[PDB]
Amino acid sequence: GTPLWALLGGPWRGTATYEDGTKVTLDYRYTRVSPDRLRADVTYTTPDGTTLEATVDLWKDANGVIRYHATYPDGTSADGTLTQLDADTLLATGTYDDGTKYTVTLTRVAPGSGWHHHHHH
Amino acid sequence: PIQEEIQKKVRELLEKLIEYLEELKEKEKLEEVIEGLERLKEEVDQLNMNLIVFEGLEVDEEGRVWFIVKEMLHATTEEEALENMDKFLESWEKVFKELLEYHFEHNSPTFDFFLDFLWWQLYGEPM
Ligand SMILES: [K+]
Repeated sequence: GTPLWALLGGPWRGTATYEDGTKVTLDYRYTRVSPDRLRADVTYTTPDGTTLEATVDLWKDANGVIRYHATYPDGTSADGTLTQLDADTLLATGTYDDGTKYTVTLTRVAPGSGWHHHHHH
Repeated sequence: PIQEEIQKKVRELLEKLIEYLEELKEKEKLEEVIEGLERLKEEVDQLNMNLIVFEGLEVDEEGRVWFIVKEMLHATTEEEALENMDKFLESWEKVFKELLEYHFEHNSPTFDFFLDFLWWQLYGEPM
């Protein structure tokens, strides 16, 4: 539950910190935009060098919570919620398609011109 | 500073749309749009390096409007900052035109979305 705009702004580059330490970089691009919804194509990059591809549908529900659905080329789906932790970080929590749950800290990359560390609390 | 030319360039297109909307009044929704735009004008006198540029609007399979994005114009250097402000305001006026025409045809929070998004991309806050 967080205002939608917090996801468009900034540079379209982030890093997904998984629960175990695995970091996967996200290069994403917003294609369509609605007052209620947002669509975007996303490209992941593992630490070993493997890429992926996704189309993610973001939307705010009735009660104001941010929910998302992600479609991958492995026939694999993901569904969850996005809670903003600070201006650059939002926590995804959700369930994959086979049922396995997960939690991922999606942080955004800040430029060199300024303070990279962002607690913002 | 160089910021000033940008602020002026903002109020330029602002008064452009003042003119268009006032001549088209002959319409309460038009007046609420006019209200909000002059409401934002008084904060003009900021530069964002990353600017979203919309190519246009596409309606989905139902009565759902969408704002198609061209790309984000990341201006590395200063002159590019001004020149991305240019390309951005030009595409913004473009989409605004298609938007007014569509709203009078089809007859939805789309317009206040448009306005508040300008507010956001310029001042940095939802409002
Ligand atoms: K991409």
